[PDB]
Amino acid sequence: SVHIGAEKGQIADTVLLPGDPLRAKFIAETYLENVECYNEVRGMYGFTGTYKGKKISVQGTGMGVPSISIYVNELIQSYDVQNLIRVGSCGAIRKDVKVRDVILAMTSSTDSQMNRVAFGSVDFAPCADFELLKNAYDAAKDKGVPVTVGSVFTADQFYNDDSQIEKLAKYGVLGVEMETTALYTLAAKHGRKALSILTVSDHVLTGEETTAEERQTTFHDMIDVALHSVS
Amino acid sequence: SVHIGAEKGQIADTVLLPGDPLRAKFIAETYLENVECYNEVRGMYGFTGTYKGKKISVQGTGMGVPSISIYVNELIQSYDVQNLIRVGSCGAIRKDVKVRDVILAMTSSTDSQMNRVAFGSVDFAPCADFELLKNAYDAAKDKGVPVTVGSVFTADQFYNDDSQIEKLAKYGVLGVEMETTALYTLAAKHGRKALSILTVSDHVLTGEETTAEERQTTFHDMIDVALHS
Amino acid sequence: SVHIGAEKGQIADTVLLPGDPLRAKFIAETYLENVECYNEVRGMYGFTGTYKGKKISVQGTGMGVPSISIYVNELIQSYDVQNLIRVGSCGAIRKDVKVRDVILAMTSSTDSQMNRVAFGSVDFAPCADFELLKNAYDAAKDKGVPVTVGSVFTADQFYNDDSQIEKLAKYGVLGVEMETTALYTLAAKHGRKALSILTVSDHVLTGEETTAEERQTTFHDMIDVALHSVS
Amino acid sequence: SVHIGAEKGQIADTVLLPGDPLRAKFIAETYLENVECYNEVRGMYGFTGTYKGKKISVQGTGMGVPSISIYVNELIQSYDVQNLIRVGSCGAIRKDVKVRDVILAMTSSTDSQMNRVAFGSVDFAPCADFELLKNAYDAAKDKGVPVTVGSVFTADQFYNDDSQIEKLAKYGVLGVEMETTALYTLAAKHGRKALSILTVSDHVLTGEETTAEERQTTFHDMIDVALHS
Amino acid sequence: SVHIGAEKGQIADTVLLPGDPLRAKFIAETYLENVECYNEVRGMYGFTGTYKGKKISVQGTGMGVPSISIYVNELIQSYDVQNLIRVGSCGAIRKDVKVRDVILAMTSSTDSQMNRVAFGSVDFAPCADFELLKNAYDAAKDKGVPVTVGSVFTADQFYNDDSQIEKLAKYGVLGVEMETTALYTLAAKHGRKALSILTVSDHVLTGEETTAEERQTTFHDMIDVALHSVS
Amino acid sequence: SVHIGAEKGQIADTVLLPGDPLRAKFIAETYLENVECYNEVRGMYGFTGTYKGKKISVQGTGMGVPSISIYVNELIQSYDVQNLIRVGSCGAIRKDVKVRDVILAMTSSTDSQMNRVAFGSVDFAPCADFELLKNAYDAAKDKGVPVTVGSVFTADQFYNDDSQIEKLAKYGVLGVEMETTALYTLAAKHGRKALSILTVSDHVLTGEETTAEERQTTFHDMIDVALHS
Ligand SMILES: Nc1nc(F)nc2c1ncn2[C@@H]1O[C@H](CO)[C@@H](O)[C@H]1O
Ligand SMILES: Nc1nc(F)nc2c1ncn2[C@@H]1O[C@H](CO)[C@@H](O)[C@H]1O
Ligand SMILES: Nc1nc(F)nc2c1ncn2[C@@H]1O[C@H](CO)[C@@H](O)[C@H]1O
Ligand SMILES: Nc1nc(F)nc2c1ncn2[C@@H]1O[C@H](CO)[C@@H](O)[C@H]1O
Ligand SMILES: Nc1nc(F)nc2c1ncn2[C@@H]1O[C@H](CO)[C@@H](O)[C@H]1O
Ligand SMILES: Nc1nc(F)nc2c1ncn2[C@@H]1O[C@H](CO)[C@@H](O)[C@H]1O
Repeated sequence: SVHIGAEKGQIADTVLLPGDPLRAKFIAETYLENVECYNEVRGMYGFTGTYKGKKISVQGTGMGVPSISIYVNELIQSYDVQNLIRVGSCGAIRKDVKVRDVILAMTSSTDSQMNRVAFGSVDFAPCADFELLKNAYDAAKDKGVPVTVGSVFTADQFYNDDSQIEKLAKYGVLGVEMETTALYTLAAKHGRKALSILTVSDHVLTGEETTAEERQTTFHDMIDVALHSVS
Repeated sequence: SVHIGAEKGQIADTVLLPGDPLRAKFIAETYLENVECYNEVRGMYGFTGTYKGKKISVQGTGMGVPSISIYVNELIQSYDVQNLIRVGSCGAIRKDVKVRDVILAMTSSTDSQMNRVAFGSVDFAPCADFELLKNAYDAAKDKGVPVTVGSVFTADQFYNDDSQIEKLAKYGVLGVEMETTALYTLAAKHGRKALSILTVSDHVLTGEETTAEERQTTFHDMIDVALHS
Repeated sequence: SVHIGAEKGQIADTVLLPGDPLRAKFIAETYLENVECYNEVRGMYGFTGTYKGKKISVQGTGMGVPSISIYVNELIQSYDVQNLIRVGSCGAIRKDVKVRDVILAMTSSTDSQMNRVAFGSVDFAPCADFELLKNAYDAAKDKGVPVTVGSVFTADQFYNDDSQIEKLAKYGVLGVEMETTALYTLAAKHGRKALSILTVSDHVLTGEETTAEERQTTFHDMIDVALHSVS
Repeated sequence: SVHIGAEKGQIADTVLLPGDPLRAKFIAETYLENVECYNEVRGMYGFTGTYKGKKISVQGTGMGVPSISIYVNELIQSYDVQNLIRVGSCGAIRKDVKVRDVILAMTSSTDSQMNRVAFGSVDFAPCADFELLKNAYDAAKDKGVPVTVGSVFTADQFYNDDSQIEKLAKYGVLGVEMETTALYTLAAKHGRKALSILTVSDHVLTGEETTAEERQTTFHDMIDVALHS
Repeated sequence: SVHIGAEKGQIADTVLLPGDPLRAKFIAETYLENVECYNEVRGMYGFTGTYKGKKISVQGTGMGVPSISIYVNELIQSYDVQNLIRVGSCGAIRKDVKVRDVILAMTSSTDSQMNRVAFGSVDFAPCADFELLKNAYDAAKDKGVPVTVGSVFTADQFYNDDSQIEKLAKYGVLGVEMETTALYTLAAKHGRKALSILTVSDHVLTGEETTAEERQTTFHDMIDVALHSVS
Repeated sequence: SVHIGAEKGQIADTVLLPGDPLRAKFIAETYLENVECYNEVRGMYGFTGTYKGKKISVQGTGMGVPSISIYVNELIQSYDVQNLIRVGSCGAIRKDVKVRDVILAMTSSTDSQMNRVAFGSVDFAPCADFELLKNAYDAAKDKGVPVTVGSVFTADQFYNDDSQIEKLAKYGVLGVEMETTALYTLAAKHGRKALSILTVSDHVLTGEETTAEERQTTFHDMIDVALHS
């Protein structure tokens, strides 16, 4: 394909999709065996290894709906990827989402226009694949990793002047990131399975920041949950 | 309250919400013990009885977003209802939705302006309360009731000359009905729990019908699942 | 049809369309002779009688644009109904609309999306059928029943957080209910005649409520006017 | 005011509003006595004369919503005009609108953003002042001038590559022109009375023309009706 | 055509398009030789003369997007006009646009719906023809006529209640008039060349008015620049 | 700042903004002397060096409006960057855009909601800083680098099932890419100067490719022009 430099076969059925190519590299080297770099196009790294003798690829997506839209589409159409699990971070916008919680996005809201372009007068609500979602839930509970399930917001603009997250906070929406809507929409469009697992980077509404050691513990929890979600 | 004739204490914490008031009476009379009809205003009946020791209210909502919104707001605001579970039907829009599958809605797309009216340039995806959803999932699996989880479309025009269900089918959307988005949006706004459980009434894009026997079977399943959410 | 349980012929040319099925029953029993219930589907009652030896049906519509849209469509497509007269109540939003006035809606505004779904960049303005409107006007004046003619608003949400009725009040709009737009739009679409006759339930903008005896006198006036509108 | 060169008292309570300033002079000179041209700014002429004892002003508005809006705002705000009656033409979009029918607009649909700019997610249906409308109806019937009442479409692009008049015809809409929604929306905002009276210039969807004799006849009818509203 | 009363040939390749028909007449009589009126339809005058022995027409457009849209379309489709240069005035909305500056509109913003009707979910940005724009720039600098290049706003409503020019002022937008968007969009649509040259009528945001003698000097500068823009 | 690891003073007044960070390193290493990589956060590299006595920073932005917006906001807000010039490629959508033509964007249309989110019912046309544009034009003409000036389309879906480039081609639009509107809108908001210079990567509506030799040639041209804006 155009944005991915793999050959036939270099990419597994199941892909983790972190935002940051350097987290992709870090995840591949830390949790996966017999690792290969199959893509260095644009510095957006893709690696394939094995976890408990199952093939698993890890492809950085970049930030924003357009970036992930390109890689999801090309992972699906050109490499027949079946399961797409995003593993990133979001900004918590409610007091009750706690800094160690691992979030499983059931659906996403958005101020992207990608779906108004498609459906016009329809509000399209992207849906996670429940099968994936459920395995991710049970893998969390099993170990007793704390976990929260609900909706997120897919922002188009990180530094938003007209930010309505204060309203979305009052409808139960959990946090803001910039990718989920695009993942779920394209996955669904193509008959593939998708889920987003998010850790809390900060609390947006009180400025309050997570420490580097909490972030590091929840990240581990996230990747680990993810790794037992398929089947 | 303006559309519900009940006093304090007549309405349960937990309320089932069929569209049809005669299905509400049906549910109340068949499955609940010690039943009182608490509302006859507009012939939109509501009943309260008990099921395994626990008060369960059953309330007709009528058809469409505006209608269910009036009832859900009043149930929430005037009667401090905590759990709101819609039990109804929907037109299957995909072949892999089979006539017997009980659907649980994670979320719902809509052509309703209700949320654009609230949010401007945000698409608000309404969300089911996951605990209720999991409980309903668990209860279906525990009995072996066939169950599919995913999304519906909450339509405003049952008869839609510019229907976009042909495209919504291509994005995974399971079926079409007329209330869910209202219920899920208003429940969350007021910090209450909501879930929609739905049986198939027809296959819309093959026009094809489900028999009265299939519907009776699937409607029972749907009640028995609900009663354990 | 699907939502109406009549046979061929049980429904007249002319239908009154009140919101409340129990007002449908009350109207049928009070003003009409030789009454039959032809529909009990969903508790949404339809009756047919005769008034001064002319056939007239009365079908509850339910509340909101979707509910009425279903019954209007099925009254038109499956029973070839020619005249559709809605007879309900609205909330008065201007001081100069008085509690005894019977309102004849010439057009309606709306925050329903039913017409943006249809026309997109077009603002569609539903229009009453003037012939009906005029007969309704002359039947009012004739008796000296007080009557006001103008536009209404068809709300989607009864308990609206973002309510703009304060602005619509400054453009001359008379009151808010939840059905007119849908009636006029579908009627027009199918080449049928439509009109909405409304009584004032309350004044929305000062909380001020009508008494049960005023409501009862204007309701009579409304139905009576309606009953002499066709031809 | 910025676009009208008149002093206090030169402009009537009642003002006719043709699109074309040469039709304004035509109306003023043919039907009114004791006529003064009160405005020549931008060659958009306005005249005042008398008809049966009563001052009648006649003012060109130009073409389009933006144009008529400037004039109508200024007539209202600077000159306390009470009655504003547009007299013009429109393209018939339906077969049952005949070339001789004088149209009175109850309301108007539009592709103009003017009202969405004011109201967000509301469709504002502009409304005619019913008294003026009834008076014009009565005057047409009293003489036997053929008259049709219903809705028009106020377009922004006379030449519209994405024209939706084919669909608006299916919803009853009688004809297409370019001002009415502006007039009806601004009149009501400021608590004044407005009405549009319109003759047919062509049948747009059969392309077909009306003869110069038909138009002259229908234009006279239209004036004589107006002069009694 | 319908709104223009010329014959074959009466209109030149290049047209000046002022808002005011009486400015069209004034421009024709003051700067052009061997003048003919070729259109008096609607009092919207069109004249053709010669400037330094080149043919040039001057056609009043009227005010607002619809008015100019009609004449541009008919100048293009029925008279094969190649270059369309608008020569009007705008309201300056930033302090740094000065009362003698001649503005060359590179692009326009708008609250007209003409382009949302066409493209829907697309924001269409009309573009000036650079060739014209560049000649107009060089003709200004050459003489040392002071000149500013940027974007304008094409208002639909002169007396706007919900006016957002305070926001457009913060994005660098220079001034407001009511025609440019329509000109550039139709010109572009048909493969023709277009540019808008504007003088400052007032400063909108401080009420501050230009004097009748400044207006008269910049108007001269505008027409003169325009007259050396083609080729 | 959150996405750029630079200290005070490491970033130039003037910053080139290719989409691809490996093209950023390429630009920095080939054309600049005395080069330091000031950022490796997210592997979105930024370099600073000198070109004819003058600091020039080169910064990867990634793909899409959201991505370039983060970088441009931070470059502006945290590093007081004055000149922001995007150097990249775009799919030619018209036949009269030839493979060698260097495009300068006057403006950009978009399907991005970013500006509707800011402005409601206004279409905001983002504008290039004309001085930068003229300077780039002049530098292209001074060398005889083929140059076309006009508009692009800033897309959000590279793969767009409901693509409207077939219509945008008919209105003059030269090519399609994914950043420009963000850059031009954010630069102007904060009173800084911006310009987009773009080479052709393919002809989208004839599907047809440009050879690796053509792209290398046009990419060099594009850099050499930029370096004199
Ligand atoms: N508070 C936050 N707000 C937004 F809009 N995005 C956040 C936030 N925290 C983390 N992210 C994730 O990190 C990247 C942006 O830095 C994006 O890739 C995004 O997914
Ligand atoms: N095929 C169907 N399409 C739509 F739009 N709604 C359906 C369908 N089947 C059942 N329903 C549900 O029943 C009521 C409609 O009679 C509505 O309340 C709706 O919820
Ligand atoms: N103040 C009011 N506001 C709204 F939105 N609707 C009103 C009001 N008063 C009466 N109605 C009519 O009564 C029913 C809703 O109770 C609906 O059927 C509606 O037609
Ligand atoms: N067929 C027609 N279509 C449209 F859109 N407008 C029409 C038509 N006929 C007459 N008009 C009226 O006359 C002027 C247009 O020349 C406009 O002012 C308009 O009001
Ligand atoms: N301040 C201003 N605001 C707006 F909206 N338009 C202005 C302004 N100044 C001059 N114009 C130009 O003059 C005419 C309107 O009087 C229109 O033709 C328009 O082009
Ligand atoms: N044909 C093309 N279509 C679109 F939408 N974008 C294009 C194209 N060619 C190059 N680009 C630019 O390169 C990146 C996409 O790989 C994006 O950053 C984009 O700017």
